[PDB]
Amino acid sequence: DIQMTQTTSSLSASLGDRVTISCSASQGISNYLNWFQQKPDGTVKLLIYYTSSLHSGVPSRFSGSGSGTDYSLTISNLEPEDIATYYCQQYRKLPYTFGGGTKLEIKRTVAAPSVFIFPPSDEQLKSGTASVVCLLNNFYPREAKVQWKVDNALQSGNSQESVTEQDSKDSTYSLSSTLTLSKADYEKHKVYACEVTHQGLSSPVTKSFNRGE
Amino acid sequence: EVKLLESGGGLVQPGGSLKISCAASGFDFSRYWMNWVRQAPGKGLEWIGEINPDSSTINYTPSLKDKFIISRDNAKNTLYLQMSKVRSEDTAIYYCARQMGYWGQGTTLTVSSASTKGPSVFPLAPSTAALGCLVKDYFPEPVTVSWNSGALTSGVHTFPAVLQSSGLYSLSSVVTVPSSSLGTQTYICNVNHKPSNTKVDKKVEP
Repeated sequence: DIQMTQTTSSLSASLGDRVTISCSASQGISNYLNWFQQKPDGTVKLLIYYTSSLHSGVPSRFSGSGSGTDYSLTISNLEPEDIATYYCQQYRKLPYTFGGGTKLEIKRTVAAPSVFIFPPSDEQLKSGTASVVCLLNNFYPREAKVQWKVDNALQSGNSQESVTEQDSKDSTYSLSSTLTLSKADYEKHKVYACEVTHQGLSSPVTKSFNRGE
Repeated sequence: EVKLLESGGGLVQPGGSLKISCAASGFDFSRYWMNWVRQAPGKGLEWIGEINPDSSTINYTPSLKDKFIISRDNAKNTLYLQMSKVRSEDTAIYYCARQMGYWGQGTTLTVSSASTKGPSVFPLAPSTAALGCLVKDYFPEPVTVSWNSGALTSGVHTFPAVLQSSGLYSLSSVVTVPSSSLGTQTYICNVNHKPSNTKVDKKVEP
């Protein structure tokens, strides 16, 4: 199977910039390379086929180039409608294979998260489960790390998180992490903390509470 | 205008079967090779297969060649995909394409054992302040959340759901508000889970 690699999975840009997205094939594909755009609502469009032919309906600010193994899509001047994810695809040999995708986002200044911790409600605890929530509000860039600790034990495998799409007004992200324990485990411990690492914080920020206080 | 309209997606138990369709219009369907592509939640595009105009060549991605059957009916301007022995890994949005130039909007397959269930809504109480609602243990997607029946929109973030290991989803919605408003202003999250016909209004306070 030909392996297509888009080694940047996330690419920051400003409106009006020239942007270039790179793809490379694990072996020669003889110019049988498509570029696709997938918008935030999930709609997929062909942009460029056969390396550099512009698909009908696509503006000429998109262009493609390359050969053998190495290929690029260039957007000459980024518009807001161009913030999307781009995938390459080779159709030289079956099975046709796609790159992993490059998602564009808008560059802004580094902004540290506001962090908040939320104990489980007494209502939830009646049902036998405790969810502890950590909120990281309005930060940039997207990369952030949350570590949960219960009485100084690092928790691993018993949390899930999710992240908002880049905000249209302030170009930030927010993230919500939930730690799930049985009520019986929750009541055996005292100190619940979430420790947040982010480029905007000179050292990690811990928010914590003591159960039943 | 070339148009490709998919249908037939839904919930299916593991080991079940489903046939999805793609109705073409605005071009001569009998003249084109057609493709199927899929995309798992939060993942990339994956090619499934192609069929030529007279169905004498049908090519599959080798990992799916026993699971899936592509066909077409030129007189009906429809392309089909038959899925069998579906598993969790088949959960995805399925797109048809005329060559790779024109794409359908997608139809979604969710492969799961879980039954339809409305959410429990729990407070994320405040103590700038943040507060919220935890919307826990529902199936299937989607749920919607508003604040104050839609009068409160600024500072709200409603997060994507996470699929828990139970097979049920959980999401949070949060809002940042002035600390001074907390004694005086009412905050209610309005949750609507259309697939179970469940509506909940949860008042959140300190």
